[PDB]
This record gives sequence, C-alpha cells and structure tokens, in this order.
Amino acid sequence: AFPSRKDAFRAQRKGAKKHRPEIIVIDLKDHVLGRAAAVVAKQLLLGKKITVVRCEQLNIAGTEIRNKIKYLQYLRKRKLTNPTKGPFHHRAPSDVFVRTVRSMLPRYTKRGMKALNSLVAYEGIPPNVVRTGGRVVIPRAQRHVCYRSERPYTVLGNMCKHVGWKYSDVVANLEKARVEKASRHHEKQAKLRDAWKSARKEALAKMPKHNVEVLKKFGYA
Amino acid sequence: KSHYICAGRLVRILRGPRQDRVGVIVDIVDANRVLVENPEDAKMWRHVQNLKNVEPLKYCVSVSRNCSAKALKDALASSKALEKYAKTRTAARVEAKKACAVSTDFERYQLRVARRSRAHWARKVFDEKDAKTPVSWHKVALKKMLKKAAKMDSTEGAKRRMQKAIAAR
Amino acid sequence: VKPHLRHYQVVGRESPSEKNPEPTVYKFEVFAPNFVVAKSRFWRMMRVKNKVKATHGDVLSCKVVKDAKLVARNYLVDIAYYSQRCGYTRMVKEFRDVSKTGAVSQAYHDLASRHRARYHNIEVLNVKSIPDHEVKHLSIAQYHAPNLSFPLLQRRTKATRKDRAIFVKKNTKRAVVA
Amino acid sequence: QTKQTALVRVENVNTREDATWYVGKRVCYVYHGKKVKRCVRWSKAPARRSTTRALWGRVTRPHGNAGMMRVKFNGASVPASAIGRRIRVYLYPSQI
Amino acid sequence: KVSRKSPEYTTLRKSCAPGAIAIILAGRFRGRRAVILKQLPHNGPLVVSGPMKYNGVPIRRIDSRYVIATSTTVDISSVDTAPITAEVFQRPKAEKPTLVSDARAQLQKKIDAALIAAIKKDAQGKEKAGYLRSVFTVKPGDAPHRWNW
RNA sequence: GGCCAGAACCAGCCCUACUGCAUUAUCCUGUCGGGGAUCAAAAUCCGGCGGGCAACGAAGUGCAAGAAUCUUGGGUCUUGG
RNA sequence: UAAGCCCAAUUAGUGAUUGCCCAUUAUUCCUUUGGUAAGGGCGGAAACAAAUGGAGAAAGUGUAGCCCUUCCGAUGUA
RNA sequence: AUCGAAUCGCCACCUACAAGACUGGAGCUUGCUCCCUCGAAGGCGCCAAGUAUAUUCAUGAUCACAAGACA
Ligand SMILES: [K+]
Ligand SMILES: [Mg+2]
Ligand SMILES: [Mg+2]
Ligand SMILES: [Mg+2]
Ligand SMILES: [Mg+2]
Ligand code: NA
Ligand code: NA
Ligand code: NA
Ligand code: NA
Ligand code: NA
Ligand code: NA
Repeated sequence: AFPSRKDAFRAQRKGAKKHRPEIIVIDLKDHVLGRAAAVVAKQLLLGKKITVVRCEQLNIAGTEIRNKIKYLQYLRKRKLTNPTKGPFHHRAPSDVFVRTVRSMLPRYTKRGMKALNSLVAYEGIPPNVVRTGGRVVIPRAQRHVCYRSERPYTVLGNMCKHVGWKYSDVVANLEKARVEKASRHHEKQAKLRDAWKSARKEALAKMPKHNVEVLKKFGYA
Repeated sequence: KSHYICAGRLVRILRGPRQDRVGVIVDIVDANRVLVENPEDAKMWRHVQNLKNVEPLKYCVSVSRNCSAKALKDALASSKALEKYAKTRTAARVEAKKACAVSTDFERYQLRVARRSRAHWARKVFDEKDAKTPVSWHKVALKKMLKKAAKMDSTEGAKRRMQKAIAAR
Repeated sequence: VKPHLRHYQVVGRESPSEKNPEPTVYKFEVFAPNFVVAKSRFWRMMRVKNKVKATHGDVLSCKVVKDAKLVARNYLVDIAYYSQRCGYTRMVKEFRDVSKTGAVSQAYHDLASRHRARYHNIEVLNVKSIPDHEVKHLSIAQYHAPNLSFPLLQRRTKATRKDRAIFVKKNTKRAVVA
Repeated sequence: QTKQTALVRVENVNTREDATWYVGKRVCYVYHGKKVKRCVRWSKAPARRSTTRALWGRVTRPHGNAGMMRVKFNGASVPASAIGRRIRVYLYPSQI
Repeated sequence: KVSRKSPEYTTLRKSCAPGAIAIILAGRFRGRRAVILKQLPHNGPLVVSGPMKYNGVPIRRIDSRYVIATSTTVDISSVDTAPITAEVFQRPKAEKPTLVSDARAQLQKKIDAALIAAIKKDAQGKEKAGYLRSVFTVKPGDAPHRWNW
C-alpha cells in the first residue's frame, strides 16, 4: 500500500516518472451479478488488472425478499464449534461481488490468488477512480439485455442494507456529491468542447480539397 | 425511432449472408418471421427473414400483403424510398464501412494523411480562436494571471530587478 | 431456419407371391428427417394396418415432395400422440407458416414443448392450407388483419460475430477488450 | 493437461477464421532471468546483452470457434510461470 | 519448364514482383516500406531498396517471408537492376579477427537515382513518395488478419 | 563444428479450395368459375381449361469418381532427405 | 432475453448434406519386444599402400542378437 | 546504488448522467406523415508541426527480446 522509503528512494535514483499499470475500470451499474462475475473472472485469469465501481448497483433476478432470504441462508452457515475461523459473511456489495468472483476462480492455487488480487472493488466511484479514464461496460451482462423487464429484480445495495451493511446512506450521499460535481464540470468545458467541434468544421475549408474527398469516401466528412 | 413492422416497411438485414441489405416486408407470417423482398437487389429475392435479423427503417411503400413482384417494383420506384434512403447518414456509413473493409495499404495510408491534415488545420483554427477568446486551460490560466502579474510588476522594485538581471543576460 | 422435417411420399407393396400375384400398391405421406426414417415409418404403417412386413414387401419410390412457393399461409394440422396416462390424443391445430413441412415441423416442436411428445409417439393425420375465414383460433386469425403492424420491442440485438466485444466503453462503441 | 501444446489468445482475434490466418506464424515469450547469459549476437551486438530472454514457437492450428490458437514451442514446453503473461505473435513467415 | 539446377529457377509468389512496395516485417528496418527490385538467382532472397533518402533502407537482400508485398507498385523497367548480383553482397573471409565501399556506394547511388525518377514519373508519384516515407505499426485495436493489402 | 536458428527445395503423408449425373408435377404459370375480405380491391382458398424448366449461386434431394499438374493452397519442431 | 424443461440445428429460406473440446480407443508414423512368424544374402564380383570414402559379412534357438526386408501380437491376481 | 531486466496507446475533447415498452423535435390519424444537426463513429496518435519544394539513414551485411521506450 503506502510505499516504503526504499521504494521511494530507488525511484529518485532511477529518475523514472509516474507509472500507472493498464487497469480496466468497469461501471457495474445495472449489471447481472453472476454474468459480470463470470466475465470478470475469466479476464482476471488472463492477466488483466480490473477495477469495478458502483458494486452497490449490481442486479440479481427475482424479488428483493427472495434474495434477502438467500443471503440469510448463507449467513446461517457457520462453524458451530468455533464461529471464528468459520465462514465470513461480508455484507458490502463490493465484498459480495468479490466473493462471487472468488468462487469462480481456483482460489486455492497461487495462480488463482494472483488473479483475485488483481481485482479492486468499490461502492460508487471513489475520487481516485473518477478521472483515470473512460469506464466500460459488459454488454453481455447488462440488465436491459439479460432480463425480461416484466420480471422483478433486486439492486444489490438495497438487499445488502437489510442484512448488515451499514454504509448505504454514506455511499448514497457520496454518490450524490460525485454527480453534482461531475455535472458542474460538464456544464463547464462545454465552450471548449463546442470550440473543438467548430474547429473541425472550419478545418474542412482550410485543408486540401483532395484530402476532403478521401474523408468523404470513408465516411469522415 | 421504433418503426412498425408492416406490409411495405423497409428493413435492413442485421446479420447473416444478406447483412446490410435493404428489403420490403411484403408479408408477415407470425410474430417471428416476415417475407422480405427487394426487386432492385439481385440477392434479395422473396425470402423468409426472422424478425430478430431486420431493422425497420423510416420508409414504408404502399403495398398489400402478398403483393406481386411487379406491384412492389412499381411502388418502390414511385415512392422513391431507396433514393431517399441512400441520402441518409446511416446509409453513407454502411457504404463507408464497405470501403474500409476492402481498402488496401495505400488507401489506408491516404485516409491517415487526410485525418492528420484535418486534425492539423483544426489545431490551427482552434489556436486562432483561442488567442481571441480564451477557452483552453493555458489561455484561461494566462488571462487570470495577466492582471495580477501586471500589478506585481508595476512596482519600482520589480522593475529594477527585471532590468538588473535582464542586462546580465 | 429451414424445417428439420421433409415431405416424403413412400410407395410400396407386398412382394408378389402365389397367394397375391398382383398386390395392392400403397402411397404413404410422412414427414421425416431423412428417407431411412421415412421408409421405417412407411413399413410401420404397412405392418399395423395392412399386415405387411418390411421383409415381405418392396418399396416402389421414396422421393421428396417439392414445396410450394413461400407464402404466408394458415395450415391445419391433424395430429395425434400417445402417452401412457391418456392413450391416444388426437388434436387439430392451426399454424402460421410458409410451407407444409414448416407447419408440421412447428407442430412437432409444439407437441414437444406443450405435451412432452417425441417424434416416434406422434402420428400426423392431415396437413392442409386453409383460408382465413375457416380459422377458428383467435391467435391465428389475428394475422389476417389487412393492416397488421407492431413495433419490435424488448429486442436483444447481438453484434456481428466479427465485431463482438468483451468490454466496451460505457456510452461509446469503442471496444476495450475484443 | 498436456504441456507440449500451449493455448494463446490474441487481441482482436475472435473467430476461427481469424485464427487460421496466424497458422505457421512465429510466437515468442519474453521474460528475464537473474544473470546476464548468452544471446544471439553476444559478440556482434554487445548492446543486446541483458537478463532478457525469449522462448520461440509457432502457431500450429486454431482452438475452438472463438479465435484461440495452439502453439508449439521449439523443443521444450513453455513454463507454467508464463500463464497469464504476454505472448508476441509476429507477422512472419509472411504469406502475403 | 525451368530446371531446378538453373539460376533462373524460382518459386516466389506473384505478389512479390519487382516494383511492388513491401512492408519490412523483421530486421533493423522493420516497419519501413521498401521497393522490391529483383530476386537473386537460385531462388535467392529478394533485393529491396526503398529509396534510402525516403526511409533510410539501403540496397539490402531480404527473405520473402519477412516482407508483406502490397498491391501498390512502381514501374521499375527503367531501373537497370542488372548490376545487383549475388556477388555484390559477398564478403571476404575473416582471418584472425558508417563504412561503405566505393562499389556499394556507387551502386546504391545509381540505382536509387533511377528509382526516384521512376516514382516521379508515376501518377500519384507524390502520394507514393510519402507512402514510402510512412512507417507501418501494429496499433491497439488493429486486425491485420482482416485486412487487404 | 556432432551447436542454435531461418529459409529454399525433394519424396511420402495429413488438411482444405475447385463439381458433375440423376430428380422435381401434392409444383410453376396464364385464364375462366366459385369463394373471400375490403371504402373498392388484391391476396390466403377450392375447381375446370391452355402451356410448362421455379433452373444450375433453382432445390438445404439421391449419388458424386472433380490428377492442388495445368491453375506456385497449407502443414510436417508429427517423417526422412 | 437461463447457464432450467421438451424438441431441433451447425454459422442458417443463401444457394446442400464434418461447429467445437477432451481417452492408454481408431488411423498412421518412429522405436522395443515375442512369434505356430514370412522371405532374401552368406562359393568374399572386379579393383583399390602410407605420407593424404570407412568398416563389417558368424549356415545362425538364446549374445553387443550373422546381416537386411516384411507382417502380426504386447495390460493381468493365484 | 547495486539495477541488466518482463510490460510497448496518449489526451487538459472519453475520463458527467439517465433510458432501452426508447432520450432529435413536432402533428394527429397513434402508426403514419413532416422538419432538422437525417438519429450506426470520444478526439487524437501510426515518421515533413503537414500533404508540398523537401531531407541523414547502409557494413547492425537475410529471422533472432525493439540493438530502444518520458508520445
Ligand atoms: K523383430
Ligand atoms: Mg463444527
Ligand atoms: Mg434464386
Ligand atoms: Mg505379461
Ligand atoms: Mg530489449
Ligand atoms: Na470477500
Ligand atoms: Na469453484
Ligand atoms: Na416480436
Ligand atoms: Na415484447
Ligand atoms: Na546361435
Ligand atoms: Na512390431
């Protein structure tokens, strides 16, 4: 986590710049829990570093009452002789997603532990993830293509709130301020975005005519 | 929009060997199939299409169910649906996608210098506008600092240090 | 998709002998995946109806009957199936299809899903194309409307197999993993 | 498992017809050791001397319908520590 | 009908014809585009000299398996290509063990002068001159298996 | 050099490309009569009559023997040179 | 909008009849071993020093098996 | 400071949001018609700072980790 002084000094000695690995950030809002977990688990075994955000907005098919009961049946499984060192029942929606992915990995191998350690899960979109780059989706695991809309579904955050997750209102307030801040910055920079769109229009009159013909042939003008 | 599946509706084939081709619904079998045909395409004789493989368009010719081939040919020509469709932006995108698929290494290069020439002149146009009214980060930052720095450099002590260390250069 | 059953006309008789110098020639209509199953069904009818075995008879022709041109039609299928609980249950069902083979193939998938009936427990009695005014079921007669239209809703449009991706940017079409 | 043949998933190769284009192409796994050892052009190109090493192979056939390939490495088998790591698929030997 | 023993024998593909502009796939000048001049005798390696003033590729012999011969070509009939023999690239043997010899410097100069004139005489000569100055790279999202060259 | 690697060719194998013969009629057409539903039709449908090839990228029907030489397919680190 | 149940396909009303993955199985290739094994050769053809083409050739159950070609089988407790 | 390494797409235009029984806008006739920016592209980047009048590339000798990498 926090870098050692040896690591920081070697960076000074090496003179290298800031480094960030190739990390995929997935917006898990309106994603099927087990379909997204199966897709992510295969990618982790393929050497991918993956961050998943908005784990509180994952979906499970069925009513919220039946999915709450399915967790309460999971919660009732514990080592009677010693409940410590028994199964650990995590309530956070990101912890539910990580446990689901872990069960789709060979967790008892050094290779399956490497894959699991490449996954970072969050509720909402934390500040260190907001500006890192464009978030992605899994089209084959999205709710609007996976469920018939007549059937009820549950949001993972609402189900988790009633089984022992205490930070539902904290994430709700933090997410409210995130969109409020992001929409203020998106209302700004509209002049910059419109100025670039009009420059690409004005460029078409300045650039060579035969290059505009090539642009039209391939559908870029 | 969502255009209704009706007799006379123009559709585009989504996938399969007839992908990106255009036909007319002509007849509806059930909830899953239709009888598409297009007289002006050689590969689009009357055939059964699954309704998952079609994309309804905004054009609808005036035909009845199970119309003759001659009736559809006259309706398609008079309605000018194919001429109107070819002028749309999504029709030009399908043609451009076909041009990119068969493009050689030379045409891939020619497109690359065309998009670089357009990008170069967009940068030149943006620089002209940016100088006039600041909209980029560095020009907005400069306009916020120009007033404060003028106040700080208007002093005699600032003016003297500037003169002394400019003459040293 | 094209139908999985084919229209067969098997023609055969019992082999001529001293008792039957000129045997009767029988024409049989069957919808089967191939002509080996078609001949098997022909000799099943000959045995249980005419008391003629495949080993004591010969087949005159086992050709496929050509489909008519594809037109949206109403097909009346007279069909029967066997179950241990109820015995033989004969029903008449209407289907919307473009061919006789397609309607019968649809009727076989229908009897499988709704009544758990397999091919060898099913006997087709008659299939024919009927006019719109002889259709009894409202589910079939709703496609006779002169101006029948409907929007395509709740549709899962998968991408072309070449252009399908794993991870795609949220509000763009750009593929991150593909 | 049969370690003599490896499975390689290439980017933007997602069909079996896509993986047939790569049959016979050269495949390389680049890693590093602990000590600097002998390389190609140890004397002709001393700048190449490094702890970096490569293991070479060739694509033999596709695997499944979804753009996978089978790769056979020269003589030996690729180490299991290469699993989940980067593999280089080159454009030679060229058929174009 | 050409015997395998004869110097005129060849099994080279028709795409790697003289005048074809080729992408170099391996070696020091990988990614550069060069012009195929000839094939050395006895089914020998191709000789490519993309105009060395355009991309820096000198008169070099390359194997046909390490080149992508594109469908865009240049008329080479004016270029002599006769003095490029297999003896040009032979080196003396070493006993008890940039610099370019006069013969190699003059051969490169004469061939490339006639090559540049050939490119100019062609329609799209300016576009093909800048085509040879471009560098081929495999980018993220590229699918060379689906491409036509 | 009895070491490593790349390309050439040989022979043998192993894969793909390239297809002809028969068949169709419960079919294809046009026209009369009925019947159908429309605002009016047309069509789905049933009969008589006249012609017939739904036509070879027609048919998902039976069998296919097409010298990868013409007309430079691919692999062999699965063989030996 | 199953990754459930019944039915049905193989890139899909397009133009024909092999989607893919796993064996100590099948086909084929290399090698070993044993046969109720099947055959050939074995009367040194002739010629040929070193300094600068070679070596071997046993009438044989079994060996480093006399040599070469060919076909088939090969697991197993007491 | 050992230390030679594996990694090979940048951005201060994606890096805001929501919806798929629909989110370009109207009309009434409610599935058709009409208008527009015509409803299938995040911008760059792939060797002249830009499409032109150009310029050093070798002998690193035919593949070999790209012999180099702050875009
Ligand atoms: K033996
Ligand atoms: Mg216990
Ligand atoms: Mg046809
Ligand atoms: Mg034994
Ligand atoms: Mg290196
Ligand atoms: Na957990
Ligand atoms: Na598991
Ligand atoms: Na529907
Ligand atoms: Na629906
Ligand atoms: Na003996
Ligand atoms: Na043997």
